[PDB]
Amino acid sequence: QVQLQESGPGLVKPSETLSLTCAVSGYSISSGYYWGWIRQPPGKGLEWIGSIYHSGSTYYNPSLKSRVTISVDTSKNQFSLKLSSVTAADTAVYYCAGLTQSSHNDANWGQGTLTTVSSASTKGPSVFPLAPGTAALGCLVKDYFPEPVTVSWNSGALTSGVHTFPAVLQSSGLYSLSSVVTVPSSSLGTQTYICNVNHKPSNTKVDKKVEP
Amino acid sequence: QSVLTQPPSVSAAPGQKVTISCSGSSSNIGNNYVSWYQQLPGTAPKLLIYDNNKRPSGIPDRFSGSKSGTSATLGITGLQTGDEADYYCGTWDSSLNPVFGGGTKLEIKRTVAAPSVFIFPPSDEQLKSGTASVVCLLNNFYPREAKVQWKVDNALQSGNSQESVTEQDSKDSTYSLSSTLTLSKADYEKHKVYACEVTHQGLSSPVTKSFNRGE
Repeated sequence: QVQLQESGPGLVKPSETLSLTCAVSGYSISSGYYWGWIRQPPGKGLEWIGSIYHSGSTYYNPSLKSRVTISVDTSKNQFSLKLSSVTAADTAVYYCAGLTQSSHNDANWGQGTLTTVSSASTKGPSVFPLAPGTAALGCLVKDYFPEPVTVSWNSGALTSGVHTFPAVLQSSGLYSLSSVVTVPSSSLGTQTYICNVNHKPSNTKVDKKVEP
Repeated sequence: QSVLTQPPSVSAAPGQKVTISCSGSSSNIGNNYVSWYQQLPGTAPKLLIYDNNKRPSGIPDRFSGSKSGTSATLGITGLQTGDEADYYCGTWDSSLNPVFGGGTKLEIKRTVAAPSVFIFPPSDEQLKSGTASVVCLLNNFYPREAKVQWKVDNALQSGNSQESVTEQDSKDSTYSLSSTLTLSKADYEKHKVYACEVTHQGLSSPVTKSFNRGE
């Protein structure tokens, strides 16, 4: 299947340049009718940034055009976005997208990558257990920045009854998030429960076992 | 970011139909095709409708679109719990650049469901570091409105907690809510009784879950 994948999420400081890439699999980047970028500020809708066509011609959102460069690297089968002189107004999830053939009418999208523009610094999380005929248990993923973290259970084997909450921004300027699962009480003595935490901006991954 | 106007939210029960409108101008929707996208929480927009009323492969005929004048509408029939999502319209503007609406959240109606309440003391590992987070979980309730009051040695806590709420559950249309009370270790060791009291339309009186530090 055609897959687009943005580079990883993170933090950029005010006035510096945001640099993202999108790796295309299952399609030769030179064949695409156009490749482009759309962002979504937190809690808001979609905002087009720009596109590059098969010919190499580019069109950019006129409010961003002075700051935007989109280019294609055929050797990497990748395209890129550079956004110069960023400010907190550029905090958003950035999606890459493209349309494989002009005849075709459904562009392929990437997964989105959250870029936070801040003078704060990257901090990885501490993970604590939320220790447990239903029992609830969970993980508290505390004191990290910027967003996001992802949490799975039992390496993705446990999905039923999982709830991973939106993070809250604490007064310290760091996020905290909880993920919980409800399970049979009788499983507590025999089934191992592990929360798998990834904070890609700090390259922090932790598998925390939660025991009764 | 948005240039097209959509209602913030729509709601109906399973099996029913809803419509979501998108209002624009002569120079955008008036002159151009309209597309519609579904955004399941945490995922990219997925195309439902293009060229005003055409479905891409894989989109069922429960979704439909139309355009009249400077407005366009998405219809969803036979609603299912999996349809809970934000929906966006998109078109092109007078420069032939893509533009989008602000999103409409679809909420599925269901019967009242009381939450199941759980309280979690701080872990010994967190305490060893100097902090205590006490967490109260309200699991699988509906409707979304709920109230959590924290009490420490019967003192009502005001301002010392934060909470968040999941999006509606893709299978049972319920919400869940986590609230965290945070104290320093020294303060946490000054008090015995930690209590989370929950009010919700599903509960004929408030439900309290508590523990005594160290017991």
